[PDB]
Amino acid sequence: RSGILVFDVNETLLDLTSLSPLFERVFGDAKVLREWFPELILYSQTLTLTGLYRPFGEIAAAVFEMVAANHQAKVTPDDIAELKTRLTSMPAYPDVAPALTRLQDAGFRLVTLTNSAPSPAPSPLEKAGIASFFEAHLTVHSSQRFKPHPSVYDSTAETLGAKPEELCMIACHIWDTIGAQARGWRGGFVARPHNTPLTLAEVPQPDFIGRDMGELADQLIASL
Amino acid sequence: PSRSGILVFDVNETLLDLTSLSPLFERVFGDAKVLREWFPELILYSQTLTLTGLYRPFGEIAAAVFEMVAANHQAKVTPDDIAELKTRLTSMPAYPDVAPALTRLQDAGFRLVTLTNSAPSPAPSPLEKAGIASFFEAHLTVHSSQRFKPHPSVYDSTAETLGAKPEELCMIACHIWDTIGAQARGWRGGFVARPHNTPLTLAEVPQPDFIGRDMGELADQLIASLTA
Repeated sequence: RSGILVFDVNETLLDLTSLSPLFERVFGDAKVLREWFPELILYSQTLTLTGLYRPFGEIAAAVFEMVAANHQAKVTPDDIAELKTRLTSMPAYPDVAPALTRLQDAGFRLVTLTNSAPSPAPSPLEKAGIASFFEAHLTVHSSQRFKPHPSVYDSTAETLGAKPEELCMIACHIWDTIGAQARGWRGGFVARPHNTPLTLAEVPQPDFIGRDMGELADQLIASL
Repeated sequence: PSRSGILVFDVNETLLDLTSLSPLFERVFGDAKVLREWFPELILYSQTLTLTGLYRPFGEIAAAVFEMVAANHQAKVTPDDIAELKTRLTSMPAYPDVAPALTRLQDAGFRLVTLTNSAPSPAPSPLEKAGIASFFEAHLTVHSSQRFKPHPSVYDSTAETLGAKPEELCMIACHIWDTIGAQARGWRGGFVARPHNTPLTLAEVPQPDFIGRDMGELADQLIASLTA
């Protein structure tokens, strides 16, 4: 191939529903995961737009505390440490290693790009035992701005020496595929639970959609 | 004191009651609490469009995000549900604490204006329907700029339009992202703690200058402090 596939990590490759027990316990309702996560992405974009930056994991903790205060749910230091443990150790979906193997076989290069900032080894993908598929692990940290800011995609292309037509952003987050496609990359959307494309005039739809990573990999392979 | 302060108010949720949408969520999702998942999804995507150079009117995003959240919950949505969303979003009633607080603020010498993500519509506006538009000297929106809060241009263009300096301006909202947006521009931020909104405590992030649990308590604080 000449294609480069750029993957989001948490939720896209690693199972975000592994956080459900923390929400079930603190909130009495595991479904609060789906209010906390968009609040987190909301505030990461607020900092970006307003010219502020803190590491993504810090924002995740601060937003967990805020969502807890909104529900009048008590939160301890142990809960926050458990949040950190879980957020940084999500297990790989079982469809991932099979799909990545097949993409590697078909000649695609594989890299990661995350809102999470670099941290000491082992990384989430190393803990999940799938870091080895990837040639490089990139983050937003050098941009000091979060997705979908254009600089995060542009600097990633620059870093890799790749043209937009050669890059595909793979994510279960429609905000991430919109961000990459606005810069001329392709977007490949994996429909992990609780993610659906936004059907809105003038909003680009993903170039490729799969219900799981194997089905997405199918489509990327067929596209040549 | 001869005040010169200009109080710029967010409209929906801040002045007008967002929980008037609860029956629509109760019906579509079987759970009114899904209001609190859809609303941050809506704000998230408005900021995404802004960051990527895209724009559609806020109410259109609001509808498309309602469809999206419904699909995520595997809940059927009909055209009647979408029409109800549009009607509800443009007809939220004023909280009882609003008119007395605005009366006190006006009588204390503050200038009052609104600034909203929502696009202009033919008259009457939501504030007009609710009967509180007359407190305000101007009603501004992001639509002509095609960029949503908290993009810095929203606040800078508002200051320019009003011929005001950041030191004279205070953004009033129950949305912490909006007070962060204004305070990043050198304005002050007045937070009203409407249900389900709490300051984000995070280093190097602006905390509101004034916090009240309702508009009366916030007005107590503005009158006491903003005397210049």
